[PDB]
Formats: sequence, structure tokens, C-alpha cells
Amino acid sequence: AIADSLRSQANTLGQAISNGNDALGILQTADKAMDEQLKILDTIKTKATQAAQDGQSLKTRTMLQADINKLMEELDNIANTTSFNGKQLLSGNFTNQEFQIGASSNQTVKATIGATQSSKIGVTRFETGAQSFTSGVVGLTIKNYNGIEDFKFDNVVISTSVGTGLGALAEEINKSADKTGVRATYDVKTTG
Amino acid sequence: ASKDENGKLVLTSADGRGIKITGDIGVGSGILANQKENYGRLSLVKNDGRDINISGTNLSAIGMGTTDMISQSSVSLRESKGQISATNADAMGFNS
Amino acid sequence: YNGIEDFKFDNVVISTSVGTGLGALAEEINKSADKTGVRATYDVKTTGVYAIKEGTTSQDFAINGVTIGKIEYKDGDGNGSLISAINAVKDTTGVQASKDENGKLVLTSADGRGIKITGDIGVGSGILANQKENYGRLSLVKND
Amino acid sequence: YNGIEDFKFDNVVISTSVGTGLGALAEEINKSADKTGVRATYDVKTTGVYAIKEGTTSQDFAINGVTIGKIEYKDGDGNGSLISAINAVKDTTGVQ
Amino acid sequence: TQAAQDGQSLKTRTMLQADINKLMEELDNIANTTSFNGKQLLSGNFTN
Amino acid sequence: AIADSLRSQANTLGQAISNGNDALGILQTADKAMDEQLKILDTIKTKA
Amino acid sequence: IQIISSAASMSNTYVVSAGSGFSSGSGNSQFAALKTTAANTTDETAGVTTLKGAMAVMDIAETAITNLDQIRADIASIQNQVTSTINNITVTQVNV
Amino acid sequence: YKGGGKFVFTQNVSSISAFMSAQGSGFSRGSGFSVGSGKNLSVGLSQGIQIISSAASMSNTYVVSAGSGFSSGSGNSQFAALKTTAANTTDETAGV
Repeated sequence: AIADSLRSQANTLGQAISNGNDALGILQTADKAMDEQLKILDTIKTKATQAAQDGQSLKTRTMLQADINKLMEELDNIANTTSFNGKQLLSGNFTNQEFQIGASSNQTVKATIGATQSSKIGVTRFETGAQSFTSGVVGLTIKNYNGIEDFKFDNVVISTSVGTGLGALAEEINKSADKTGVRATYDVKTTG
Repeated sequence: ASKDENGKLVLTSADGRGIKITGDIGVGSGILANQKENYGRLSLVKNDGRDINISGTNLSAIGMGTTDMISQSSVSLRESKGQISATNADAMGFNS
Repeated sequence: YNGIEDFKFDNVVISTSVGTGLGALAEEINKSADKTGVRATYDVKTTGVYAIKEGTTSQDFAINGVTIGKIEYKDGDGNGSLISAINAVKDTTGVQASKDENGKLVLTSADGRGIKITGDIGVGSGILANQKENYGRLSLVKND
Repeated sequence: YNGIEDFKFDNVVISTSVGTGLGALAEEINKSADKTGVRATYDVKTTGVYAIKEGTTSQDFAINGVTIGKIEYKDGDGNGSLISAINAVKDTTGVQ
Repeated sequence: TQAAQDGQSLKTRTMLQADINKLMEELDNIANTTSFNGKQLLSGNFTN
Repeated sequence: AIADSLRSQANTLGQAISNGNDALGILQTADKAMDEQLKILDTIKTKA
Repeated sequence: IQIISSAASMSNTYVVSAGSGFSSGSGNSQFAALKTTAANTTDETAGVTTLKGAMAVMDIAETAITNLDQIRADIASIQNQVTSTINNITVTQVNV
Repeated sequence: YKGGGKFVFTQNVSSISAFMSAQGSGFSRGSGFSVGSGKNLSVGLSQGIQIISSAASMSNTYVVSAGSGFSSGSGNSQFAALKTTAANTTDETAGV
């Protein structure tokens, strides 16, 4: 009886090793695939930087955008293409997948590879307030900056002096950028 | 001070100090009496797609008070690949 | 448990912390497996209905005690912003947001901690107000 | 789809935007290929008949929402002006 | 030790913590898994 | 017991070196960047 | 010039109708979008084809890099866990 | 979630219409998703919600009738099988 129990356990563990090896293969494939998406996104950002200068006309910015279109097409193609034997890894349908690696019934690891498509990866959040016509000492507060507490800045002057204004506020906000994830800029024009 | 393409008058401030004209500039230049006190506008940019929940103490000065029409939106790569909508652009930071 | 007497496990907390939940109960039950013949497991998910629509969460939408905030999501959740914003705190909450095949919103907890959302997640995601307090199920398996 | 139940997909938009159309539908279908066994593709062309003649487009000739304007093309389009003018916005419309 | 430096932002520290979570999960798995013929060895019920 | 104590202390110090070699990058970057500000203030004083 | 008569009731400049989620007195009343007929808001050129468009695509790409790194870290953690499991199983099988 | 078909409550509402009208749910008259408001969530609820009116008597969701061995008050009342027409419980693919 004991010998048969141990034989069953040895065979089940010998199969669990193969299950683990298959899981390793799948995960390695997914990772070495995502590497190229990282490089492509780097190239996209470089091209956007190259176009963010004003020595280039709309006709050349259009070539930039045409290149970015094809690169992003390739990115989402890699996403919708990488697959093991039909199981699409980098698309979003690889959520809560088990791999029995135990002698008994329900011992397993779980894989929930997120979605990496170009319609779902890069989602920034912009805001912008109405054109301010009033002055006064302002103190911001970004509530729930990290999930627990608030984040109060310092009081900033506005009106017209050298160390005042929306530029001063933008400096004060960009200073604490790494903690809030909130960068600021400005635009001060009075056009008729 | 600069002259726009369409002939409008533009008074830009590089380091963001806020333009305040006191005397009568003279209507006919394009600047109405409501733009004499100007301090520009702020433009925040997060990088996660959740609403920035700003709530300060004296907010009518940065143009985000309890009576200021602000615009906010979140865009993806594919959403940027196309034509930027009119509201999305105002959120981005065009058209002061 | 053995034909003569009973078998009383020790008390086990439940709610939402690390050493709590159906996983904390399954550990205890499986530990004394050879004497009872009863192995246990768990499954802690919260899957909506009417797969997904466009809506937004309350300003104080929080899950397992940590606050996320307002999130505007499109019809079919084309942005993936909801899933991204729920997942950005997965190793502090214990929940892993996912999008089901049919489009439904799936909230799963790997180590069985129990999902408890406080704020208005926003009807439109499909999670009814009768699911905001979920601790999963138990599953015993005898062998006789 | 498997012998017992059905398989409902997601509601997909079509008309003309970046994240719309038969491309979006084919993505959504091909994603769930392992379970349904039904892959998908698309082909979005618009081919004329009576191959080509001489004529002009209206002053408000637009495509996918961007206005192109009037174009005078020769018999066999010997100028290539039509093709070039339509292609000048290929990466804004999505039409080559 | 790798995350005890201040050249790493909260995001990278979060990656560290997410990895440590899985490693500790594996530790618990070994503990609750090693068993001879049902007798769980490394769990605490193998006393006396 | 000793070898497992040394194997950790060797791994830790092996990682602590990376924290140092990374604390050098952050400091050298901050230093060589100050170099230009010194050449700027020199110009201001000359222009004044 | 577009003069709003009274800030309490402005449905002719912003989209504040009852159907919209921006009805006054229901929250969100300060995020309402402008009206294209009231103002003259037009779209912008597509994507990086403009300056502020480029400086927005820069942040979108930065956030994309962030997200992909965040996903790859999860893949790596799962992989290390699997490797440890496999080593332990390989020893336990010999002992069994 | 208790059979892979619809979700099963134990509330005390006559129908989905009153369940939306009632307090607590996100479908109140003040909220945006009221019945008849273009969202059309009534169909989504009808496909995926089964509200048991009174837990004391539920013969429309569980096979708990008199002839069955699970009649209420006759013991075993908490082991009764779900109803295939009430829910949408379908079989699973055979075996491994």
C-alpha cells in the first residue's frame, strides 16, 4: 500500500516537472516577445521628440506620423500574434491560468499576463483650468496622491513679480513630480 | 508683443508672470476690457489615467476654482494616432 | 471524523488582511488532512454581469481598504484604464483585475483574501451593490 | 461554439474612427480563437468601374471627415493628381 | 537590500514587493506541500 | 549554519556594491551638471 | 465674442442638457464640453503632426513604456516562482 | 458564483423594475441609469439576474417541491438543486 502511494506520488511529481517546464517555455516566449515592443515604444518616443521641434514643417511632421503609424501597427501585431499553440499570450485572454505542479490535487501556480495592445497600454490623464483672471496666494492639495493621505504644496504668490505667477506654481509642482506623478506646465497669452 | 498670422495682437509671457495692463490700451487693438487682468492657465499631466483630484485653499487664482470650467480627459496611443478632437485638444494644452 | 469523536479546528479570522480569508482557512484545513480525510481549497472571484458599459467610479472608490479614485471608462472598456488602475495596486490589495472573454469585469484574489469595495465602483462595470462584500467560496473534498 | 452553449462577443463600433471598423472586429474575434475555432480577417477596398474618365470633384469633396477640395483629373488620370491629392492625407484618413 | 537604496522609485520598489510576494507564496507552497503519504512534514503537525 | 550565514553576507555585499555603483551614477550626474551653472554665473559676472 | 448671459443657466454654450451627465446641481457641472456651433472649436491635426501634439505623444509613449515594464515584471516574478517550484520538485522526486 | 448562469439574490423585490427603482442600487431616479434612459441596462439585468422574492418559499429557483426529498421543513432544504430554466446552468465538457 505504501509503495503504491509513493509510486503514484513519484509519477505525479514527474509529470509536475513537465508541467513546470511547459510553463517556463510559455513565460519565456511572452517575455522575449515583449522586449521588441519595448524597443518600438522607445523609437516612438524618440520620433515624437524629433518632431517636437519647430524647425520642421507640417510636411515632415507628417512623415513622422506616418512612421509612428506603421510602428504602432507592428506593436499591436506582435501583441495579437504571439501565441503558443492557439493560446494568445499577449492580447488579454491569458488571465487566471493554472499549472498543476503538485503531488496532490490543487497545488498550482497562476499566470495573469495583462493586455499589451496599443489601444490599452499608454493612457495618460490631462487636465486644464479656465483662463485665470484673478490673483492671490494659492495653496494646492492633490488629494489621495498615493492611496492613503493627501499632499499639500506650499502657498505660492501669483500676481506680476519675478518670483511669482503660473511659472512659479509650475516649478513648485514639477519639483515634487516623482511622488505625485503630476507634472505641470503653463501658457500665458492675451490674444485679441 | 507679437503679431499673429491673421493680424491679431498677441501678448505672450515667457516665464509666466501674468499680463496686467492698467491704462486704456485703446479698443481697436483687439483686446477687450475683460482680458486686462490675465494670468494664463495651468496644465496638469498625470501618467495613469485617473482624475487628478485637486482641492486646494484659494483655487480661483490658478483657474480651477469652484466656478471655473476645466477640461480633463485620458487618451491612449491608438486614440492619439488619429485626429485630436476639439475637447481633447483643449485638455492637451492647445488654444490657450 | 473517525467514527468515535468530533474534530474541532482552531478559530480562523476572515475579513481582508494577509493572515485572513478562505486561504487562511484552507491552510488550516489541509494541514490536518491525514487525520480527517478532508482536503479543502478556495475560489475568490467577483464577476459582474451585463458584461460592461461606459461609466465612472465615485471620487472615493476604494478596494480592500486602499483608495483608488475616480476613473472614467468607455463602453467596452476600450481604454483598459479601469483594469490598469485596479491592477496598479494589486500587490497591496490582493486583487487582480481582468477582463473576461465575454467582456465582463473579473476581480480575482489569488491568496483568497476577500474582495471588499467601499466607494461607488459605478454601475456599468456590472458589479451590483450585492457583490461589494465578497469573500469567495470553500470547497471540501473527502475521499470516501 | 462548443456543443452546449453560445458565445457572445463584445459590442464593437464600426463607423470611421481609429478604434473602429472591421479591423477592430477582426481583432476582437481573433482574440478568442482558441475557444471558438473561428479566425477572421477583413478587406476594405472601394474599386470603381468603367475604369476612369475626365472630370472634377466638388469643392467640398471630403473623405472620412477631412475635406480635400476640388481636383481636376485627366482622362486616364495622366496627371496622377487625383491619387496624389487623396494620398496627401493618407495618414490622417486611413485611406491609401 | 536591492530596494533599500534611494535610486529606485516607488514603482520599482513595488516591482520588488510583487516579486517577494510570489517568492513567499512559493515558500508557503513548499511548507504545505511536502508530505510523505499524507503526513504533512513541514507544516507543524509532525510533532512527537 | 555558518555557510548559510556567509552565503547571505556574500550575496548581500554583492548587492550592496551595486547600490554603491548606483550611488556613484547619481552623484557624478549631479556633479557634472553643476559644471555648466558655474560657467554661466561666470558669464553673468563678466557681463555685469 | 460669445457672451454667456448667466452662469446659472448656460445650455447654449456648453453641453449641459439633462441627458448629459453634466447637469448643473448633479456634480460634474464644471467639466462640460463646449458647443461647436456656439464657439468655433475645430479639431486639430492628427497626432504628432503638431507641436503640442508631439509633446503630448511624448508623455503617452512614456506611460506606455511604464505599463509594459510593469507587465514584464509580473511575468518575471511568475517565472522565478516556477523555477523555484521546479527545483524543489526535482529534489523531492528523487527522495520519494 | 453559484452555478455559472445568472446571479441569484435573496432580495424582496417584485421585479427588476422595482429593484432598479429601489434605494441602494445605482439605478435610482437621481442616478443616470434610470429605466428608460438610453443605457438599456434592463436587458442586461434580465440576462444575468434572478431575484428570489422570499427566502421562505422559493420553488421557482430550486427544485424544492413537495415530492422532492428537499421540501422545506423536511430537512435537507439547503441542498436542493438549482433550476435550469431559472438559472442558465449548463453542463460541462466531459471529464478531464
